[PDB]
Amino acid sequence: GSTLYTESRKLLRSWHLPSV
Repeated sequence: GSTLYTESRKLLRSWHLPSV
């Protein structure tokens, strides 16, 4: 669910730290 999906995106996108 987006609600939780979006939150996860923030966390996930957090790791992606290195956009390299």
